[PDB]
Amino acid sequence: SNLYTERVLSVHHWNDTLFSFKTTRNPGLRFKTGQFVMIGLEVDGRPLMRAYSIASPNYEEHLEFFSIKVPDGPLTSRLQHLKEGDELMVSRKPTGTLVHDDLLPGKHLYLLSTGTGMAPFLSVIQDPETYERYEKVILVHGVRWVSELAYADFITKVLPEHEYFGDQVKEKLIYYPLVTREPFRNQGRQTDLMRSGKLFEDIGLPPMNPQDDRAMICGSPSMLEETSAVLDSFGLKISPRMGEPGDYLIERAFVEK
Ligand SMILES: Cc1cc2nc3c(=O)[nH]c(=O)nc-3n(C[C@H](O)[C@H](O)[C@H](O)COP(=O)(O)OP(=O)(O)OC[C@H]3O[C@@H](n4cnc5c(N)ncnc54)[C@H](O)[C@@H]3O)c2cc1C
Repeated sequence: SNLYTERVLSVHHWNDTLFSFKTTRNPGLRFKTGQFVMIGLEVDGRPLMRAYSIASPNYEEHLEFFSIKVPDGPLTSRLQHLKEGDELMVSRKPTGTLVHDDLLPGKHLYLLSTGTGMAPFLSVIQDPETYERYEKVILVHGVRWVSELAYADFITKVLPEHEYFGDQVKEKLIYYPLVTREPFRNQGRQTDLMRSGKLFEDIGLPPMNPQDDRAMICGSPSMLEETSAVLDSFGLKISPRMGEPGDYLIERAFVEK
């Protein structure tokens, strides 16, 4: 059918509610950094499909997904059991609002995420175009528990040594993990820390302004609303719709069903 059937190459569990996996990628699946695609499994005679951000670089011939594990979630109660060699259905045309083209030129790119909302941003931080367009890239990953800080080693130790753009990562990428419920070097919610100015002080950058700062926001619908309001308070204006460049972009990491 119009769905690709890919094969699982590797799986890694981060904790009780998070895991990632890599699959083969059909050469016909083209995507812009930041986009999502429908993926799923055949259940009771029908594909059980859900939107997933593509977490792998768009120039590499494989796909990677960073996923939640919902106890009785229709798709993830099954997806959590993926093993090497298993089949995964993937749709043909990715889409989404978190693309480079919809941000006006600027100096800093803030990637504001909570939970699995960091997924599209994993693609962004591995995209040479990101470093071509910005002086600084700030990946904020807000979670509740330290164990939810998936990809910590990749972001802080592996990516900076990248053979082709590791030096750009060292010079430009700032990683600001945040944890609310356990002791952690950076405590709190990113929205609160931005409103007080503490987030910027911690990372060594000036407060945001509409001329220099751009952002992509990915988290729960409530998180998007609250974070959008914070950026609006600094004078930034959201892209009004896909295709119309603005100061920041937003996309729901999931929906409360
Ligand atoms: C544009 C878009 C991109 C998405 N990208 C991803 C992604 O990269 N990774 C991913 O894991 N999910 C992502 N999601 C959510 C995903 O589509 C499914 O909701 C997820 O795979 C759970 O399916 P389910 O069938 O198990 O549970 P569902 O019935 O879908 O959802 C059950 C409940 O789980 C919670 N839930 C679902 N997904 C999440 C989540 N990711 N984090 C926290 N709580 C959640 C909610 O309380 C929800 O009501 C995305 C959603 C959208 C709209």
